[PDB]
Amino acid sequence: GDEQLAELREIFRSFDQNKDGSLTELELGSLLRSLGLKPSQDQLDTLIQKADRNNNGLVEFSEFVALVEPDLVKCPYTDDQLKAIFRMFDRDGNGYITAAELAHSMAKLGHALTAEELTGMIKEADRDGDGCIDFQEFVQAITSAAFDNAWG
Ligand SMILES: [Ca+2]
Ligand SMILES: [Ca+2]
Ligand SMILES: [Ca+2]
Ligand SMILES: [Ca+2]
Repeated sequence: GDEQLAELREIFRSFDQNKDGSLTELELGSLLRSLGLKPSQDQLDTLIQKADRNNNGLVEFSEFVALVEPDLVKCPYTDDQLKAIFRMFDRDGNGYITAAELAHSMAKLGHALTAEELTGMIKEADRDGDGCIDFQEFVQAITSAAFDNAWG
């Protein structure tokens, strides 16, 4: 049921004093205390480490629902469509999106990124740490971000 999703995002925005869309250490601990859970800085942190998939440092609604109900955060597209888009991005078609390909693509997209913005897009979407982005990390990234724009 998506009404469950709705109530969860409402609780989120309530405990998100900053309304930036991401929960911090203090807000996560305060929510968990609101539900009557004594969180140790250790628990609070292990939790953050279990959810922060983009390594941002803050827990976003997608990460929250991913720690809680893994398959509730569901992809809005299909693997064939996302494969077409990943082909659009990986121009050399080697199966990996380099920072060069990502920058050239975002340039075609009129998004004049900076070295720091591209580093963040890689540091956020790259999981296996090779510096590029394969199709699995690509789908992870777009599904985590699409789910955020749907419920934020
Ligand atoms: Ca926050
Ligand atoms: Ca995060
Ligand atoms: Ca490439
Ligand atoms: Ca990678």
